Amino acid sequence: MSIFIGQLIGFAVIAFIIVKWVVPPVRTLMRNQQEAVRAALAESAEAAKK
Amino acid sequence: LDPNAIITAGALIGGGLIMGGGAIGAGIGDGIAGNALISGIARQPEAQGRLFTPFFITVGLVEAAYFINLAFMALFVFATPGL
Amino acid sequence: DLDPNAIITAGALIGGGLIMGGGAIGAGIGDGIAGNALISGIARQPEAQGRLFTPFFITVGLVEAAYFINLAFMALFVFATPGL
Amino acid sequence: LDPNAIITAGALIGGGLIMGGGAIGAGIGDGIAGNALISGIARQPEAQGRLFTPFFITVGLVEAAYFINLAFMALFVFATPGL
Amino acid sequence: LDPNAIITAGALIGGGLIMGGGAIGAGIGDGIAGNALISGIARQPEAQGRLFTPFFITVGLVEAAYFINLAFMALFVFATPGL
Amino acid sequence: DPNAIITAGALIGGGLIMGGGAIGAGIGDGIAGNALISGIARQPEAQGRLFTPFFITVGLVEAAYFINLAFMALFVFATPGL
Amino acid sequence: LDPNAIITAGALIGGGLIMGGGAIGAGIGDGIAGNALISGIARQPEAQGRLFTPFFITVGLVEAAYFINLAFMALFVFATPGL
Amino acid sequence: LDPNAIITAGALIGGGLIMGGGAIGAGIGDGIAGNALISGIARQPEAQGRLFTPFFITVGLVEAAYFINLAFMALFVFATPGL
Amino acid sequence: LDPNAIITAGALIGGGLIMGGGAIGAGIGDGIAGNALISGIARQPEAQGRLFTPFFITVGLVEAAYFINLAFMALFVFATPGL
Amino acid sequence: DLDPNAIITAGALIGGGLIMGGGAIGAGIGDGIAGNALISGIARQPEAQGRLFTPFFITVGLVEAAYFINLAFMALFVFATPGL
Amino acid sequence: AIHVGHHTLVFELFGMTFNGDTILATAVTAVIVIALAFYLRAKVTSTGVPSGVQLFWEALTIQMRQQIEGSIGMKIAPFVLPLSVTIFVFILISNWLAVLPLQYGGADGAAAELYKAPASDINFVLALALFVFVCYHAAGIWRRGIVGHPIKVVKGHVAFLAPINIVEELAKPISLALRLFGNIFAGGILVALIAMFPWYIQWFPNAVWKTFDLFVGLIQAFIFSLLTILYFSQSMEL
Amino acid sequence: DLNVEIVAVERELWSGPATFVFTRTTAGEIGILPRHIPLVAQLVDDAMVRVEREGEDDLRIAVDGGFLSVTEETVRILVENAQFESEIDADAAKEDAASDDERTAAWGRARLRALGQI
Amino acid sequence: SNFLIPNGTFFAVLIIFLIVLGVISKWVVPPISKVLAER
Repeated sequence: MSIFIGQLIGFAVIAFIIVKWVVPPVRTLMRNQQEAVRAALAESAEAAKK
Repeated sequence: LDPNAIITAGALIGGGLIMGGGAIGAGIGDGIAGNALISGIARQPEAQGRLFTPFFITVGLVEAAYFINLAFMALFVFATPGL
Repeated sequence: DLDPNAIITAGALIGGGLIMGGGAIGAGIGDGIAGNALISGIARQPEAQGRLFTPFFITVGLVEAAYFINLAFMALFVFATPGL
Repeated sequence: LDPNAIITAGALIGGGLIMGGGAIGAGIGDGIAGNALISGIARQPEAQGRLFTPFFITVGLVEAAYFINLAFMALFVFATPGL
Repeated sequence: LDPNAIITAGALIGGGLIMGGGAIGAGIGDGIAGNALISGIARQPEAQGRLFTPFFITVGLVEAAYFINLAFMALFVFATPGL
Repeated sequence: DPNAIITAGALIGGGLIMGGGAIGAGIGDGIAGNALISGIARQPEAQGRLFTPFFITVGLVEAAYFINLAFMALFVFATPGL
Repeated sequence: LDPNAIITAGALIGGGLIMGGGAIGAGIGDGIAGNALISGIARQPEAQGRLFTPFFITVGLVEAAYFINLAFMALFVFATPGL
Repeated sequence: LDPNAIITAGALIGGGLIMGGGAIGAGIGDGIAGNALISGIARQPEAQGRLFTPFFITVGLVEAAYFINLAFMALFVFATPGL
Repeated sequence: LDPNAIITAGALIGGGLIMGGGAIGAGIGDGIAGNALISGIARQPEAQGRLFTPFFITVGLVEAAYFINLAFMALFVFATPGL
Repeated sequence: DLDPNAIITAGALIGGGLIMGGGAIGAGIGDGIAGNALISGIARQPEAQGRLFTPFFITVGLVEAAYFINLAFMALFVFATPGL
Repeated sequence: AIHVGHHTLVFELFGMTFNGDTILATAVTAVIVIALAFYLRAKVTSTGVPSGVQLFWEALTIQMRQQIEGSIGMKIAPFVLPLSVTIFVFILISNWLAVLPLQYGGADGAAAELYKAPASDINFVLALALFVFVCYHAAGIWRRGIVGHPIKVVKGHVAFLAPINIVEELAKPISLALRLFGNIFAGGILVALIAMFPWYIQWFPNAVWKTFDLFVGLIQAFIFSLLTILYFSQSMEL
Repeated sequence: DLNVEIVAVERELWSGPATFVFTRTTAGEIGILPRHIPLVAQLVDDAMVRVEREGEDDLRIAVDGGFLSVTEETVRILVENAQFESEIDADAAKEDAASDDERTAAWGRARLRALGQI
Repeated sequence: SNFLIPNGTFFAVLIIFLIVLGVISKWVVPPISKVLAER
């Protein structure tokens, strides 16, 4: 279990690192893609109106 | 004279050779691919994203050779054929 | 008075280690060099990557062929040593 | 003859092969990456910030290979399989 | 310590060296000739048709250098001289 | 004597280890110097700025070389499992 | 112990080294010369006539050494001094 | 069997490895540093004065490694530890 | 065991390694020189007349080391020191 | 069983073999690289040949230096094997 | 005490043996994939803003279609897109789950993992590689008939290098399999090896190695998918 | 065969077929053949251009400020000034050579190289 | 040990993979391709 405790600590450390570093940029890319598709839909609507 | 010792030493030497070859190949391939990536970045800063995907393919091939080594060394040392 | 077959097995093991270590060195170096060429070409000609993948792998397969041939003879030596 | 001595000598030589290969691979790869970085800096002094990241990626891969070889040498020396 | 075992082990180590060297040479030569071919075709997309010829000549040369090894290694293992 | 065999094996291993380390260090230093020479040839004033990447490269190579040296010292001076 | 046994084992290892070195030399030289030939042909298609000849000179200069190694392996494996 | 003979043989093999590695590194690092300096001088006829310094630094590091290897080989061969 | 047998086997292995290294170096140097000559000729086909001379100088430099190794190997195999 | 002289002599011969194997490989590589530099130099600037030999010979001499130095240690091994 | 191999939960059925743990891991990955697929289908919003699952799946699809087109026409063999896209996800999770902390002490003085990556077993990679091999060879047979395919592959690019061509074919599957095995197998060893150190110092190396392994797995899966697409294309031409 | 066109700012100078085009660039000497890959290069200050045709003797031109452009179909040298060999003056070229003015010395050296005196 | 020896898992695992493909060939890839083409 000592190895188990150490491995849990390592998992927690890597989870902390990833949530701190990589989660923000990937969430930003996800939001950018969502906004891009929504903007494309709005452009289609306004072009049909035009 | 304990043939077990002879076979164990032979397996250890073989695995040492496995790691020697794998480390040499991996190091050289990583260096070469990284040099190409850095040169491409310097010459065309616009191509950051484009130049990444071929680089990872190259890294895949070189590390593939190196980790095939790893696997066969693990086979030799831990489950030595012909014991 | 030690077992001769033990000596034969140790020799085969060291031999196969050399086999596939040399194979891996060759494969790694060749793949890295081809990769450097691919990176340089793609940087020079952006769109070219699509048509440059096939020449890239024309050489990657050629390089890996020697590696896997050496791998097969390594298995030959280890799994069933010639005249064990 | 003591089997332990033969096994230990084989393990020592295998670990020595491991360190050999690791040293060659790491040195050459790091040198090539640094050569690319120097070329970029000389051709583009202001591109240093952009060029550092690929440098660190290549260094990470190369040093990962080297320290993997280091770990297996530690295994071979301190805990020789089938000792 | 049967001698024939020692001769067989020596022949096996010789095959190890022969094929390690042949594989190194084949890999390096193929990779270098490739690099050249990829660069040339990248410069001239339509030139690949004519650039294949020298590339395949060099590939055949290096592969023949490797196959000569292959054959002599077979001689060492299949029919060991001075057995 | 088994201990003599162990010592001989350790010495051979250390010799190989430092041979590889010397190969790596020398070639890495040579390549870094090649790049530095090219850069300084391109622009003499670049000598000052090029030192930091060149120093980084040579230091990161000599670090591996000196770690290799320390491991060889471990093997030769303290033969494990003697 | 049969002295001829050790003689033959050493001769086989020596010939293996011969083939190793010869194959590395041949393959590497062929690869480098082929890369040069590819670059030249890509740059100047009409220069192939004057480019094949120097390529032939250098590949001959490399082969000569490789075949010399093969010939000396013939000695090592068929006429070993002190047998 | 005399332990001193085996220890001395191992030390001599180790010294052979030391010298081989040192010669490889020194020779080829110096060769590439040369190539760089000669290329620069060819490009810049009078740059030799401002180019010798970095080249001397590079060859100095390389030869420092080489002579470190020389000293260590002398230490092992003449002052074989654990004799 | 016969002292002459072991000594001669060691001499054969050493000479084989001598030829291996010499062949490696000579072949790769010849390939590099041929690559330089090929690039020069492709750049300016009429320059071969003046290019041959420096190329032959380089070939002399490399082949000299090759044949020196030939001589020392011949010393080993036939005139074994301390036999 | 084995006489000390035979074992030490075999070790010395193998060691010297390694000495000159490494020396030959290094000398060949350095000579090839310097020759490539010189070949390109004359291929580009024939007029620079006179100023070009100087650094060329300076570097080639350094390349040889180690290989020729290996002669002393090789002789000390094969002929003057320490602790024979 | 590494105990390489020694698959747990092994059971013999139909007079032949199976590795239970690898099947368990493969089934877990498959059910995760099925859950994601059902979530996509239920929450597929073409007109509305795509969700995280939809964005992930569509990014995968668009990227892979791009590589397929760069290799060969999508219309020529559309089945390649679904056939091998799974391979990307199937492998990905199989490696990603290795990050989860399932390594404990087995009471034997060693380290044992409740979950072992299916690619860490030779059987998984063998099955995937052989399936891909038969798939693209059958695609080539369809494209250029059964008789033409062997003649085409043997002829290759140059006739006088025929043997290598055959090896290349035989190199295609094995190359795919072994690397994958290694790319994961080393991890299985490394973590176990890392367990040799005391926990209060073994934590950090385990964390760093698992961080590296996340990449290793992702990049390896991408390489496997791209190699599958390429091998489909090369066997599918003329 | 490739169509050379030595063109200058004031006017175009020469145009026509040729088999070989030798010159000296900042990178170094270059010899262009009919199917040379696309290229752009700057000639050295005292560069000389030797165009070798078929059915006629090779033509040497001294160029000030030349820039070479090689294309799959045609080759053009953008020369600030260009003089043919036939009209070069030996005494004037020698006097202009080694002048304190770098431009004049370079022009004289180019004239001499076009002639052959170098 | 020789873990590299093929086992029964080879067949069994294959089956699971197959069904996954079947799921992705009908309920994921075709609908998502339709969505992408529609966009």
